[PDB]
Amino acid sequence: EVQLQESGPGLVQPSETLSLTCTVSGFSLTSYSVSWLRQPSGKGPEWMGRMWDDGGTVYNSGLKSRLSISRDTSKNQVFLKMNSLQTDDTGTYYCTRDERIRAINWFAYWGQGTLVTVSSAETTAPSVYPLAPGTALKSNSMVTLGCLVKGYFPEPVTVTWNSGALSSGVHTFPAVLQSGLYTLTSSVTVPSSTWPSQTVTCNVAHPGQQHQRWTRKLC
Amino acid sequence: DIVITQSPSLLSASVGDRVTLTCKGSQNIDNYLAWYQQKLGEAPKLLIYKTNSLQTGIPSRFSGSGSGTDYTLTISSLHSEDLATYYCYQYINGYTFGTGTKLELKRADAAPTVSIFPPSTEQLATGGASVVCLMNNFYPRDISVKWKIDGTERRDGVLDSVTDQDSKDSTYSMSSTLSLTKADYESHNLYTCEVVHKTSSSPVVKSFNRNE
Amino acid sequence: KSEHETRLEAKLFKDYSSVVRPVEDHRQVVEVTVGLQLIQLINVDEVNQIVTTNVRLKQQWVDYNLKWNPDDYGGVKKIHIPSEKIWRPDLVLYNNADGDFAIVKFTKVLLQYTGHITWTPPAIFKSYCEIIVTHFPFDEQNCSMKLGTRTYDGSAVAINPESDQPDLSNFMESGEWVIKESRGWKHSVTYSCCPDTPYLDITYHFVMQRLP
Amino acid sequence: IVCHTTATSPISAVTCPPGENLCYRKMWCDVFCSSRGKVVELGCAATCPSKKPYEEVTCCSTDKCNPHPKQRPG
Ligand SMILES: *[C@@H]1O[C@H](CO)[C@@H](O[C@@H]2O[C@H](CO)[C@@H](O[C@@H]3O[C@H](CO[C@H]4O[C@H](CO[C@H]5O[C@H](CO)[C@@H](O)[C@H](O)[C@@H]5O)[C@@H](O)[C@H](O[C@H]5O[C@H](CO)[C@@H](O)[C@H](O)[C@@H]5O)[C@@H]4O)[C@@H](O)[C@H](O[C@H]4O[C@H](CO)[C@@H](O)[C@H](O)[C@@H]4O[C@H]4O[C@H](CO)[C@@H](O)[C@H](O)[C@@H]4O[C@H]4O[C@H](CO)[C@@H](O)[C@H](O)[C@@H]4O)[C@@H]3O)[C@H](O)[C@H]2NC(C)=O)[C@H](O)[C@H]1NC(C)=O
Repeated sequence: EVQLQESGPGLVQPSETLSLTCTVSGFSLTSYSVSWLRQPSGKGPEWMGRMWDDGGTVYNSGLKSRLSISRDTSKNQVFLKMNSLQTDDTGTYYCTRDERIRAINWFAYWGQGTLVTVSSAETTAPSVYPLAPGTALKSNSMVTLGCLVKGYFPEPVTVTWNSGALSSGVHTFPAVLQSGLYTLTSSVTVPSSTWPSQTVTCNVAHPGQQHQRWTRKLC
Repeated sequence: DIVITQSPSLLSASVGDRVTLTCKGSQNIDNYLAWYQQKLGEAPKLLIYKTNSLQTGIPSRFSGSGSGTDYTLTISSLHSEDLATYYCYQYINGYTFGTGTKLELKRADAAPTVSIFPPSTEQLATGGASVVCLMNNFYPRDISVKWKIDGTERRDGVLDSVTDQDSKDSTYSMSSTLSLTKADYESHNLYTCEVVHKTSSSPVVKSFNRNE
Repeated sequence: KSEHETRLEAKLFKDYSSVVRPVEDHRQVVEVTVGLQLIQLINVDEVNQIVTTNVRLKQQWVDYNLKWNPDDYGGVKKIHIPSEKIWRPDLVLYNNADGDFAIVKFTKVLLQYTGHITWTPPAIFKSYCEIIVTHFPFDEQNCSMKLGTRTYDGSAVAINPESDQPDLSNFMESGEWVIKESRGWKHSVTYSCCPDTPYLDITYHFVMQRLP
Repeated sequence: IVCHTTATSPISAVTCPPGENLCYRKMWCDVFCSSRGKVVELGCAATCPSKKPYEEVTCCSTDKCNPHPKQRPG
């Protein structure tokens, strides 16, 4: 029942400013502190600052001049603002709920994270091409199909198979950077009885540039 | 502040094994050390705080110990869902974190299920062609892929990606996409994906010719 | 920054009790480092052989529950707080030659982020001095002061001299007398109440001699 | 001869060294007298030591005969 949700802009350019939102459920911000952490690319986590239960703030001294932290208790929301960005700031950003003994605090619950990427490049939509087999030998208990999500920026991309009806029969592969632009594959293995008869459809979404695709698999 | 080093940095172990991770501080930590687990795509989960207090809703197999400058996390019998990255962190003098221990599970040998896909007709309209080969569910992670066009191997335009171990069965999967121009694509006829792995003496071979 | 100082004190003292000894487990002993600073002889009564001295009763110990992380409070590493708000060992001066226990002024303590307390409260003490009759062309007398905890015993609180002698670094000297010699010795004392229970004292003396 | 001693804490039963035949118990009130009772000192002696008007001292020449008053002699 204790939950945290971070929302941010996928892409931010250098010199622009980042603003994040943490939305909270299962408690009130008036009786718990909330910290922002981040983990940059190829680095360990660092604590950025705290929104204290009592309304005030404290910052990591190295980031103090770039940051501000705030909250709207009526919305159950904490906010981070950060300016004078640079490519170093690319990473994943977390909001946490902090636990306390006397004056000592520690990080107890995290949100899932939001990926933030700082780059001059503009957001680019993926092309979602179908992957279907040319051969069909038997009417057996497994057949694999896929979607190729090619030519997007920034990360991330989300992929599901016939909405939530997929389970641990699916593989989604890590994206690779070629010419400053990401490409990725997903696959799902279903029975040979099911596939030709039913309609398989992968559901690709790239929030970064407002695309929500559906490619029906062709046999 | 206090600096933290974790070991072993990468750890292999079979299910049911007893594993211990170690966290060594550059100065005295005085028991204000926590341990959290992080699986991919999921929110990090606190397991232990104050050296040895078990966070509520955490299984009994996890336990902590230590004092002064040297701390350990133990998983008494390793499960498959324990596949994660483990981080220690320190909360008396700033907040510093360990580099993190990745846990990979020992497993029996599995052969890849291999399948090849021709470039889509929608794609070909753009003036590009991507040929993709998928090797699903294998162990170990000792797999060479080789693309051949009319019997001779191609190496330019190949991009590989391997997944992390699965939570359930502890296998890997791979996908190599060979990307070309439409010009270079239909300038050849035979397209073959050649997969080498220790579960077969000769390579597992999948190919499409032309249209079938 | 005072915003940070204000918050620190409130969080230090919201759940604090000054009645209980600041140890994690109750079998542990609080270690208290003690030093006597002699500041000035202010009165000398040669009839009744009494000397009144201005001293400072330096005390050092760790209060477990008063630690903080300087990062949480804008880098604050130490604060001044009133001695009335905290646990104290209730350390007292005695063989006070009119009135039993010397009254010690409750000045502020210096609290550091590690829980370390330093407290140097001032006091006025009347020693009853004994005349030394070893060889007196020039006269000598030997004045003594006992230090000990009022209530706690050696197993609850251990007291330790910070050095063999009283601290004379701030001692303003007399025009008539000179401190020839001084020492501090620790003693385990046994009482009729308690056969198995140690009490502890530290006795500082000084021998004063008349200038020609 | 074996005398109890308040040199140590708790009270050790040290063998009294040669050239010194006796054991003793010496008691007096200090400032804590009303709560802790009388101060207790135990040791060896060449001869039975001085009894100041406030002080109080008892002696003996048998073994372990100068205990803490709340414990058994002999
Ligand atoms: C002005 O007035 C003041 C106030 O009245 C006078 O103050 C007196 O001054 C004298 C100094 O002249 C002090 O005497 C010395 O006391 C210290 C401390 O005594 C206490 O602690 C002893 C140890 O306890 C610890 O260890 C035991 C284990 O052993 C442990 O179990 C325990 O828990 C604790 O941790 C106790 O033994 C001692 O008890 C005795 O005294 C009590 C009265 O004070 C009494 O109640 C007890 O019944 C018992 O009798 C007490 O609790 C001693 O350390 C020191 O002892 C040394 O010196 C004398 C010299 O005669 C000798 O008898 C001892 O055997 C010992 O000798 C050492 O030094 C010699 C150098 O000549 C050396 O030759 C020896 O080999 C030996 O060396 C060993 O020890 C030294 C450290 O001393 C070490 O460096 C060496 O390596 C080696 O191991 C004295 O007794 C009084 O305490 C003090 N009284 C008060 C109330 O303050 C002052 O003198 C007056 N001045 C003038 C000018 O008139």
